[PDB]
Order: sequence, then C-alpha cells, then structure tokens
Amino acid sequence: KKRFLPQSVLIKREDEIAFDDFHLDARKVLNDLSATSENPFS
Amino acid sequence: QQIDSADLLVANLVNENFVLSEKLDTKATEIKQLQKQIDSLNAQVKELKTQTSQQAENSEVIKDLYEYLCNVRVHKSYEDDSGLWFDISQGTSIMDYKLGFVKAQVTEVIYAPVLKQRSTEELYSLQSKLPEYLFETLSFPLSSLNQFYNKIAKSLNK
Amino acid sequence: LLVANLVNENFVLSEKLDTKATEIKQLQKQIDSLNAQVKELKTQTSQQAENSEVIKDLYEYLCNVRVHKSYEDDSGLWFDISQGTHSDYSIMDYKLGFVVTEVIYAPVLKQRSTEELYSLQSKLPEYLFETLSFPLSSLNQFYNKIAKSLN
Repeated sequence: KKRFLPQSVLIKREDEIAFDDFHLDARKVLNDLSATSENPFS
Repeated sequence: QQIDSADLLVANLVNENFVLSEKLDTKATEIKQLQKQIDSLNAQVKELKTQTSQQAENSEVIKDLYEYLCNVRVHKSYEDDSGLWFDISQGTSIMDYKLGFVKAQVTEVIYAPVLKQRSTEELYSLQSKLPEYLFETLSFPLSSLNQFYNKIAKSLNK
Repeated sequence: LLVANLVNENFVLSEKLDTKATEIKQLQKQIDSLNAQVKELKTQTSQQAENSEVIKDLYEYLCNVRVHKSYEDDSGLWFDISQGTHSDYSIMDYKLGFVVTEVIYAPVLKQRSTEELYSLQSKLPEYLFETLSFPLSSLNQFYNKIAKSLN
C-alpha cells in the first residue's frame, strides 16, 4: 500500500499524445531513405 | 395353454423402475463430478486473474524505475506486417516519438517524431534544444540505439 | 393393488431423472463458460508477458541498463541492476534501494575477476565502490555518471 518510488508522470502523456494518428510501413520508409540508385547514369 | 400379458407385464415394471434407480445414482454421482470441475475451474480463474494482475503491476514499476533512472518511457507497442513499433516519451522540454523495426533480417532503426498537436511555442522550445533533423523521420543503426537515446537525453538535460 | 402403485413409482422416477438431466445440462454449460475463460486468460497473460518482455529489451538497449530483479522488504524497494556493455571490462552491477524518500546504492562485485576489477577500478570513481545514499533528485544524475565512466 506504500510506494517508495513515486509513480510515473510520463505515463500521463499516453492519453494526451496521439501516437496512433499515423502508422507507417517499415520497409517503405526504409526504401524512401535510400531514394533511387537507378538513374540515367547507372 | 396361453398366458395373460398382464401377469407377464408386472415384472417388466420392476425391471424398469430398477434401471431408473440405476440411472438416478449414475446421475447423482455425475453431478458431484461436474460440481468438482466447477470448483476447480473457479480456482484457476481466481489464480490466473490475480497472477495476470501481479505481472502487470511488476511491469509498471520497472517502467517507473526506468522513467526516474533514465528519464524515458516506452508507452505501448504496435505490430504491422511491415514493422514493430514502440511509442516513447523522453525528458522532463519533453519529446514524443516512435521507433520501428522492419518485420527481413537486415536491420537499422526507424525513428519517427510525433509532433502534431504541439504548441507553436513548445515547438520552438524543442527546436532550440534539438537538432533540425530530429524533427523528421529518419533511421540510425542498431548499434546507435544507446547513442541515439543519450543524444536526446543530453539535448533535453542541457 | 400394486401394479398401479408400480406404474406410479415409474412416473416419480422418470421425473426425478429429468430434473437431474437438466441440472447436468446447466453445470456442463458453466463448465464450458469457465473452460473458455481459462483458455482466454492463459493466452492474454502469455501475450502480455511477451509484449512486456520485448519492451524490457528495448529499454535495455536504449539505456544500457538491465533491471532483472527487484527485492522488496517492508524496509525499502530494491532492484538488481547491471550497467554498461561487453567486449578491459565495462559493466557494473549493483542494487538500488528506495527508502522523505532516499536512494541507497550498493555495489555488487563478488562475481568478478581481479582483472575485470582492475579495469573497473580505474574507469570508475573510488566511491562507486562504496554503499552510498542520496535523494531521488540525484538518481538521473547518478545514472549518467556511471554511463560516462564505462564506455
């Protein structure tokens, strides 16, 4: 019934911040990052 | 000579009532066995429910230990077919973001800032403390997970 | 008279068995509901435990600190801790206690090699080899100083 370690304040943000507003594709992002190695010069 | 079907039937009656008495004791024991299964299963439900609840509590206090030792919190998790995500807050001047892991074998770690619904003022504050590139989706090596973490850590604590 | 009395007794019995058979149907229904709750709960905890375990491993890589156990008396709240990275030697385990709340840091050395101990002893301040006490406020600060001292 007694907590020596105080309870977390960062947890509040879970309700406040909309992490779920965007969900994206790992492999797509990981493609976009190298852009394009296949060009007129290839 | 011939036989009254009546004198013959009276025995089939006591046979029938016997067979029934039999069924009745069969059933009465079967009820005991079912009622046991129910006591046992009620026990398992009590236990399971409590052990889940404990596991949960223990997880959350380690979440607290990390939050006060290292000023970071991994809120949730999320799985596409594409990647596995974690929603994170860091600092005390607080930064929300996500880290994603491609669901393949080659690895380097996505970072995606979570900047929407932020005050035009707050944004300037974070931009003053934080490099420009840390407000854009990007990636860093696996090896650089710790180095990423304290990059943000130092940026908010200094 | 008693062929009549006999048919009647069959009536009474048939009815007794009917109540029994409905009671059985009922109990089997409960047994099916609980049989369901058990299986669902069993998964929900195994899934909750796998989730919590990966998030734990995230933390261990993010922060370079593993928190494998926790040792709670009525006196305080303890945790077993390891900080640093593998290869000289760069990892330091200790217990943390929380106890007007104050933190107790206590070193753990007894499972080491004299060489590992020498490298630690040089990389780290002398007082990280002494049981200390200090406020929750300094905890983060504490963390950073060990982290710097190791890599």
